[PDB]
Amino acid sequence: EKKVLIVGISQKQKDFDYSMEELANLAAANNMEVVGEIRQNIDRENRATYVGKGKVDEIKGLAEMQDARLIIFNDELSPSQIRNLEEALELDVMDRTGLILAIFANRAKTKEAQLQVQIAKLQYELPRIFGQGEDMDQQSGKGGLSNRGSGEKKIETDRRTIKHQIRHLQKELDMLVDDREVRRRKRKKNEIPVVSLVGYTNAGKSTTMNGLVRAYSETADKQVFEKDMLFATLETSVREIVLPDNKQFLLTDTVGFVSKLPHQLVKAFRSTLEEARDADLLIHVVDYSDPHYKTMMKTTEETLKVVGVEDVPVIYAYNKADLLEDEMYPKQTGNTIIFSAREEESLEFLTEVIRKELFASYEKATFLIPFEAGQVVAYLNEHADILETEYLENGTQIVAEVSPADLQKLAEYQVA
Amino acid sequence: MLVPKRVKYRREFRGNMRGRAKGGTEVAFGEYGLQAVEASWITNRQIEAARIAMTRYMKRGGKVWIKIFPHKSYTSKPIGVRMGKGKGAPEGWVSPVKRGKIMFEIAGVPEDVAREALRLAAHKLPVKTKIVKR
Amino acid sequence: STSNGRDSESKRLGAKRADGQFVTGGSILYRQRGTKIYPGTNVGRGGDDTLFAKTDGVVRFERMGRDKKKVSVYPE
RNA sequence: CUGGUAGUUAUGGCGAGAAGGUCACACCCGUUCCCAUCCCGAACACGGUAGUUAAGCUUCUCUGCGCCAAUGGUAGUUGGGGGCUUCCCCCUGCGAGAGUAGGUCGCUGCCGGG
RNA sequence: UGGGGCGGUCGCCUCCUAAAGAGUAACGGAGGCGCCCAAAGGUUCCCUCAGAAUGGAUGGAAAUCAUUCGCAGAGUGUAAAGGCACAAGGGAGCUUGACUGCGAGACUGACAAGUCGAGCAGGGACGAAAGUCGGGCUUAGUGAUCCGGUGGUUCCGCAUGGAAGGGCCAUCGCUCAACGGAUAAAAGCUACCCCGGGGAUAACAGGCUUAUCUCCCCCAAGAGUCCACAUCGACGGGGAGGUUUGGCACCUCGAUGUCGGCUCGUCGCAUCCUGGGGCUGUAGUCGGUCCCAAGGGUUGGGCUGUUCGCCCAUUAAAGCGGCACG
RNA sequence: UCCUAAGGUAGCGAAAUUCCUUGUCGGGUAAGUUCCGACCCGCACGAAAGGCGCAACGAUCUGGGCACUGUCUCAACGAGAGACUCGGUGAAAUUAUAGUACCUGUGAAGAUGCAGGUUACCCGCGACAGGACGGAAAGACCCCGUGGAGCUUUACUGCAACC
RNA sequence: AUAGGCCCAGGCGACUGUUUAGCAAAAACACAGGUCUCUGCAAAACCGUAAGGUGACGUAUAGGGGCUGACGCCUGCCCGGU
RNA sequence: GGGUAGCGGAGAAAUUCCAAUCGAACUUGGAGAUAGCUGGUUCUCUCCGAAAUAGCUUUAGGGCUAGCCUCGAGGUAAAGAGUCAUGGAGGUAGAGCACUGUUUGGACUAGGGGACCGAAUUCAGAUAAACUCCGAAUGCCAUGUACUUAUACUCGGGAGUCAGACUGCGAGUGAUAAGAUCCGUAGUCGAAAGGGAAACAGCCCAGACCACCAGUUAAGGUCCCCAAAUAUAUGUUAAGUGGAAAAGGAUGUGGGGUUGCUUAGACAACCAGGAUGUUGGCUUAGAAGCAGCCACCAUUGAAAGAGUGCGUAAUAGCUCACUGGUCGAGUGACCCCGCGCCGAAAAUGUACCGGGGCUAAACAUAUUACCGAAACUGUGGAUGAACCU
Ligand SMILES: Nc1nc2c(ncn2[C@@H]2O[C@H](COP(=O)(O)OP(=O)(O)CP(=O)(O)O)[C@@H](O)[C@H]2O)c(=O)[nH]1
Ligand SMILES: [Mg+2]
Ligand SMILES: [Mg+2]
Ligand SMILES: [Mg+2]
Ligand SMILES: [Mg+2]
Ligand SMILES: [Mg+2]
Ligand SMILES: [Mg+2]
Ligand SMILES: [Mg+2]
Ligand SMILES: [Mg+2]
Ligand SMILES: [Mg+2]
Ligand SMILES: [Mg+2]
Ligand SMILES: [Mg+2]
Ligand SMILES: [Mg+2]
Ligand SMILES: [Mg+2]
Ligand SMILES: [Mg+2]
Ligand SMILES: [Mg+2]
Ligand SMILES: [Mg+2]
Ligand SMILES: [Mg+2]
Ligand SMILES: [Mg+2]
Ligand SMILES: [Mg+2]
Ligand SMILES: [Mg+2]
Ligand SMILES: [Mg+2]
Ligand SMILES: [Mg+2]
Ligand SMILES: [Mg+2]
Ligand SMILES: [Mg+2]
Ligand SMILES: [Mg+2]
Ligand SMILES: [Mg+2]
Ligand SMILES: [Mg+2]
Ligand SMILES: [Mg+2]
Ligand SMILES: [Mg+2]
Ligand SMILES: [Mg+2]
Ligand SMILES: [Mg+2]
Ligand SMILES: [Mg+2]
Ligand SMILES: [Mg+2]
Ligand SMILES: [Mg+2]
Ligand SMILES: [Mg+2]
Ligand SMILES: [Mg+2]
Ligand SMILES: [Mg+2]
Ligand SMILES: [Mg+2]
Ligand SMILES: [Mg+2]
Ligand SMILES: [Mg+2]
Ligand SMILES: [Mg+2]
Ligand SMILES: [Mg+2]
Ligand SMILES: [Mg+2]
Ligand SMILES: [Mg+2]
Ligand SMILES: [Mg+2]
Ligand SMILES: [Mg+2]
Ligand SMILES: [Mg+2]
Ligand SMILES: [Mg+2]
Ligand SMILES: [Mg+2]
Ligand SMILES: [Mg+2]
Ligand SMILES: [Mg+2]
Ligand SMILES: [Mg+2]
Ligand SMILES: [Mg+2]
Ligand SMILES: [Mg+2]
Ligand SMILES: [Mg+2]
Ligand SMILES: [Mg+2]
Ligand SMILES: [Mg+2]
Ligand SMILES: [Mg+2]
Ligand SMILES: [Mg+2]
Ligand SMILES: [Mg+2]
Ligand SMILES: [Mg+2]
Ligand SMILES: [Mg+2]
Ligand SMILES: [Mg+2]
Ligand SMILES: [Mg+2]
Ligand SMILES: [Mg+2]
Ligand SMILES: [Mg+2]
Ligand SMILES: [Mg+2]
Ligand SMILES: [Mg+2]
Ligand SMILES: [Mg+2]
Ligand SMILES: [Mg+2]
Ligand SMILES: [Mg+2]
Ligand SMILES: [Mg+2]
Ligand SMILES: [Mg+2]
Ligand SMILES: [Mg+2]
Ligand SMILES: [Mg+2]
Ligand SMILES: [Mg+2]
Ligand SMILES: [Mg+2]
Ligand SMILES: [Mg+2]
Ligand SMILES: [Mg+2]
Ligand SMILES: [Mg+2]
Ligand SMILES: [Mg+2]
Ligand SMILES: [Mg+2]
Ligand SMILES: [Mg+2]
Ligand SMILES: [Mg+2]
Ligand SMILES: [Mg+2]
Ligand SMILES: [Mg+2]
Ligand SMILES: [Mg+2]
Ligand SMILES: [Mg+2]
Ligand SMILES: [Mg+2]
Ligand SMILES: [Mg+2]
Repeated sequence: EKKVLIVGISQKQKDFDYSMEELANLAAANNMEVVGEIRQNIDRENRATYVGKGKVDEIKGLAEMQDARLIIFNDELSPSQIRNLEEALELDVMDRTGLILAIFANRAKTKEAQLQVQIAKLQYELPRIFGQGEDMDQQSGKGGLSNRGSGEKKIETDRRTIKHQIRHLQKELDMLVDDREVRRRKRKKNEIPVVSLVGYTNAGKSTTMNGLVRAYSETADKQVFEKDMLFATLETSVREIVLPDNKQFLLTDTVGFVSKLPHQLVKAFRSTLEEARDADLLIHVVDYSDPHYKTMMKTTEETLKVVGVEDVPVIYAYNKADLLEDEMYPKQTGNTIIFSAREEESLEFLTEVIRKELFASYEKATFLIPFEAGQVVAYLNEHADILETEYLENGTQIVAEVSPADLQKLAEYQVA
Repeated sequence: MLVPKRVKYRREFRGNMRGRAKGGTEVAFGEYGLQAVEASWITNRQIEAARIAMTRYMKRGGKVWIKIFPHKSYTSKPIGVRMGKGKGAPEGWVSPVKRGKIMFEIAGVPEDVAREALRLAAHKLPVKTKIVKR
Repeated sequence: STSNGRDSESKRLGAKRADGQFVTGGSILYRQRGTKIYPGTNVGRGGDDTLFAKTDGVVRFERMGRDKKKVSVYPE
């Protein structure tokens, strides 16, 4: 495990004590031993070193007396700040932006995600080509009037050759959207309602789905990855849930997300967060035990705003209510639920909640199905919830709560 | 992923792969083996991939022996560097495999699953192989 | 960008006279470090471990006990 | 038979067991003298022989360890010729390492006592 | 010097490359040196290590004892290699051979230089004697000439006697380290530049290679409302092309004009549209993917020198590349 | 609280100065990497190398409008001087000898001349520029030469002048 | 036949003028104004080996040199180093 | 009309002007400055014939000494070359774990732990340019009186060379790329013509003294261009493979070796049966062989599953496993080997046999004739050296 160091400044932030300990957890995930940490209270970042010429001395001092090799900075660095910090430390440096890119590149097990990481990582290098251009300009070849060589300057050329790779990945990533819409064709051709779980990382998202599947799914042997790791899930998964009274819907998962996320990964997120934009309901799971939960909501709602997830009704779910002392879960107030995704009751209570938003238009009805030719009695007993059935001599009178698309699909069999 | 903890010298010659295997050409521990028919270099990533693909199929049943280890190391130069100015920085570890070497082992499972697991492993390696029995 | 690149000139060690070849007194028979060959009859060891004949004769590389050799000179 | 002293790549060594002797050789007794201990008559040096084969020493038996060691086969390879050239094949000459059949509880020379 | 510059290096010792004599290159792979010792040298006599187990223990994983096992698992001033237990390793006594004049004969070697040496003479140290001793177990610890300083001298001394001054022997003064040392004495800019040469050597274009790049596949964990293969396919593996970023330096320096546009085009198919067909998560409309097909088509503007890109408005469609980036 | 001789004041600020950069917001346009107005987050503004403004002036640089138009969509026609035919006079750069095709390949790695094929009766006149790595100029760019010259300095050694 | 196209906004330079005969007419040079410094007359400064001259047939409201460049508002801190 | 002259003058300053010339005018002299640099260097024949390497160098495209060439003269205890016999030094290829590193599985465990990590021991199995208990083939140094064969050495006069190239083998750098770069070893080119690779310095054969309208062969070839076999015998290929390219895929084709049933009737077909407790029991609105779970006997029989597939909604229905008969010659299961198939895409024009064209005029094994060079021979000439008369 590599030994690294953690550096950051205040610069008018409001959770500098919290945004500094994420960078410890983000470093643990990338398999680095955080040896020490540096904090400086300043109002604005330095234009040349990000910390001011003073503290550059005691990062060099501290990394020499702690055997560090890499320095992580809590915020993204300008190309010039990177250039100046290198020479002043003669050590590898890395900002927070590249720390997620190191996390995502090691946990992308599909080219769906692998292409998106790689295009975003290439857009990061384009501004740094200048510093690469500056150092490579020492051996400029020099001279003057050549009359027999090349076109423009070297800085023009090496900028063109890196933009060329970007547009190629853009073409490949554009064709990715066409592929994913083919797999949604059956869902969209029908009108199966879809509800998408969202929320901060380690909120209890997978734990919820893996419970609603083991209880109300025909193929219960289709579980998901629930663990203690940060960023366990990095994909969307769909599962068909069928309630005991013969109602069906689709439950989707989502990759969790953290604050200070690079703006060139949200463009990749925009693709992977498509199931939520078309969701007809959202479940916002929040880590209720952490006192930093109120701040967790803000960073996730300001993130759904970027990708176009809006106007979908939301129900806020507060997980981990077992840990809180004297908590009488489950309980519902407003659009808010208190539960723990471990007991069946919370999961049995949650399912009865969603039924109100999705299936509220299924109204009472009656029908008369002749015995001689049936094959509709089966249909009622699947696409409805029978209450009572009166097997008569004329045939089979039935009473059931059928969908509005089944009233007029069976408008001839209905009786008074 | 198999990597030696220590090395006396960082840089090494590349060597040659002439002749049959010096030893280890007979299956000893298990009852099924994967024997190379031609000679090739095997990196540690290929060993990892083959082992994973072969253990997943048996569903954590039986035992598997890795009969080769990547003692050697190899170096490389970045794009845009002229020739000279010393040797390159090491990149990975390889196991020079000569023909006739048995380099995987299976025991504790019947004929079918063992043969299928060996077949699944053999597609991850860059060398032509065959399945032998004790 | 290279810390290596240096060596020492060779010292031309080895055997300077062959077995069975007539040899003149005082001539070097073997240049060597330490004692890979021991001095036998009518031969001595120099300050830096060379072996030189002491009388005119014929060179012969015999064998001492199992794991070591010697060279001797026999007059005519 | 035994004491002394040399040669020979342990086939001679290590280990195990038995027998023997005051003819020789040792153990043994002593510190006045010559001589000695980073202290000590343990050793070395000197003066003696009440007791002993317990050990040293000699002889006898073994294959447990070690050591020496073929024949056949094989790898490799000089020369000549071929291929589908990470390397491979054919003809002639040379020819291992490992493994094994097997061998070993030594063989010789000189001087003094019995 | 895989163009030059920046970086690194320049002398000597040890090992691998070095292909079982010796020798053998690269800006190939690893290390050391520019000293130290008055005993860490000579001689005579004596003996033998690391480590492990058991008990006392102040005192533990580890101090100092006692027994047993123990071929070197230690040590050898120092880097490595070769060697050394009949010591070249460890003690004690006496001493200064860490001497003077030499040296048959050899090794190495273009020269200058470097290395070994029996034995003779003078006078000694240790030892009863035989005998050993011209520094250190062996190989690094060092620089010529010229010019000056210090000591000795039966040498010369410009008419003669002296002297001044030289000669000979011994010895001192170098990071002359760019270490066979140009001089006692030495840094930069040139886009205002000039001459003699070179494709022996760089920038454009051609050539070889294909790491990289584009495209095509093999196995199949998985995703896809169940469901590996409608549509994607991770970890790994195999090729084709010569459009990218690179490597090499083969033609051209007695000149091969170098970016974008304009005019004119012409080829390839890995097909953007149109034509024919298979599968579909193909009810219909709208689509996806693959197969056969190169016959014709494949816009007008705002910003930027821009190729490219973003945007406005259309279109059946607004293809990707080669031709000295035509 | 440390160090220094002391720690950038006013004014201005994506600038003839900002790499990231087409910074962010507003205006202008159907669409504005250029332009104007703001923010300050000044890689690397800043006070006589002057800082910030400023009426008049400018064959100065930059952005937008009215009018006007062959600059363009997209090219017609007409006049004159050449060019074209006839009579007079009459050069030059260049030049190894030439009865001087195309394709694929080979070769000092880009062939009219070499190999295999495919085409081609002999001689001219008016036109166009793909090739003859076409003509002109012993490449300026690059490197080399123990070549040169001009310039600088706390490189070495000197000289004038002054004390 | 001959005889101003006009308007809005910004950078630079205050203005008229000068400049690379033969690629660059400009934001570059000059300028009026500001400031620092040297010079008491055989003045300082400059040419010349000297004689002899310019400065000047002048005399500190005069003469030589450095920087800035109309005009308006201003021109901050440091004398350790040279 | 005059003034300022080059170690200088003038400059509202641009290295600007000083007779079409100015980062320092023109002219004559020193002067035939110097040039380790480029170019040039004129008649013939005869004999011999290299090098592109080492050390040092203000040295790297220059020089010096040595190495390699040539001419002359010397002296023999003949010293040069090849093979044979004999003796040696040396640790590479290979192999091995006896030392040192790297390393896999198992047993036990010091030590800490109120079971778990884990030092050392052992068992079995690997690995090494800078590991070695071992250790070749070649090469090298000598001895000989063995047998052949012609050089060696010393002294002196004269040089040139110090940019090398590719191919085979052994290594390094590189990516186990390059017509790359740098060494060792052998060859060819350089300095080599002739024949074959279509064309072609370096690949294969082979070394031109001159003439001939003579002969035999080498590499390579014999249907036509184009000299010589539409040769002989036995087989394989159907792909124009031959005449380009992998992982991977496959009822292509030929030859062998194994193994079930069968004229007391094999496989493929057709005719007939293919049933009863019973809808096996749970589960469900149901579940009747075929949503799911557990079980899976018996009855008649020659056979017949508490059911292989399709189907309903549950049924209904179609069909299979199995048995009897009908016709009457073989029919499935595995392994090895040879040759083929797909994978297979580029830019002026067929364009991955030189062309035509080939089903052999391709491939494998064996045999025999011929063609084929400036090679060797035959005939006639010219000439150098050594040694004899
Ligand atoms: N104490 C407590 N822990 C819970 C509760 N629900 C889930 N967790 C824990 O939270 C941990 C985080 O796992 P989970 O939240 O499922 O992962 P995730 O939400 O998919 C993270 P991402 O959003 O990036 O995919 C789990 O280890 C789980 O045990 C709860 O109600 N109480
Ligand atoms: Mg320049
Ligand atoms: Mg240029
Ligand atoms: Mg999740
Ligand atoms: Mg050496
Ligand atoms: Mg000595
Ligand atoms: Mg010495
Ligand atoms: Mg007796
Ligand atoms: Mg006494
Ligand atoms: Mg022995
Ligand atoms: Mg044998
Ligand atoms: Mg043997
Ligand atoms: Mg050799
Ligand atoms: Mg050698
Ligand atoms: Mg070297
Ligand atoms: Mg060093
Ligand atoms: Mg001198
Ligand atoms: Mg005298
Ligand atoms: Mg006198
Ligand atoms: Mg040094
Ligand atoms: Mg010098
Ligand atoms: Mg030198
Ligand atoms: Mg030297
Ligand atoms: Mg300029
Ligand atoms: Mg020139
Ligand atoms: Mg060249
Ligand atoms: Mg090029
Ligand atoms: Mg060209
Ligand atoms: Mg070269
Ligand atoms: Mg020319
Ligand atoms: Mg096609
Ligand atoms: Mg279709
Ligand atoms: Mg077409
Ligand atoms: Mg406009
Ligand atoms: Mg072009
Ligand atoms: Mg190109
Ligand atoms: Mg090209
Ligand atoms: Mg801007
Ligand atoms: Mg501007
Ligand atoms: Mg804007
Ligand atoms: Mg602005
Ligand atoms: Mg300024
Ligand atoms: Mg100032
Ligand atoms: Mg100004
Ligand atoms: Mg201003
Ligand atoms: Mg103004
Ligand atoms: Mg003017
Ligand atoms: Mg006319
Ligand atoms: Mg005329
Ligand atoms: Mg070619
Ligand atoms: Mg051509
Ligand atoms: Mg032709
Ligand atoms: Mg004409
Ligand atoms: Mg030309
Ligand atoms: Mg020239
Ligand atoms: Mg000069
Ligand atoms: Mg002006
Ligand atoms: Mg001009
Ligand atoms: Mg006057
Ligand atoms: Mg000014
Ligand atoms: Mg001031
Ligand atoms: Mg001062
Ligand atoms: Mg002062
Ligand atoms: Mg005049
Ligand atoms: Mg002047
Ligand atoms: Mg200038
Ligand atoms: Mg001029
Ligand atoms: Mg002027
Ligand atoms: Mg002029
Ligand atoms: Mg002269
Ligand atoms: Mg000749
Ligand atoms: Mg030359
Ligand atoms: Mg010479
Ligand atoms: Mg080996
Ligand atoms: Mg000579
Ligand atoms: Mg040389
Ligand atoms: Mg050379
Ligand atoms: Mg060479
Ligand atoms: Mg090569
Ligand atoms: Mg080459
Ligand atoms: Mg030549
Ligand atoms: Mg030839
Ligand atoms: Mg030829
Ligand atoms: Mg050819
Ligand atoms: Mg014929
Ligand atoms: Mg073919
Ligand atoms: Mg195949
Ligand atoms: Mg074509
Ligand atoms: Mg014939
Ligand atoms: Mg002849
Ligand atoms: Mg004749």
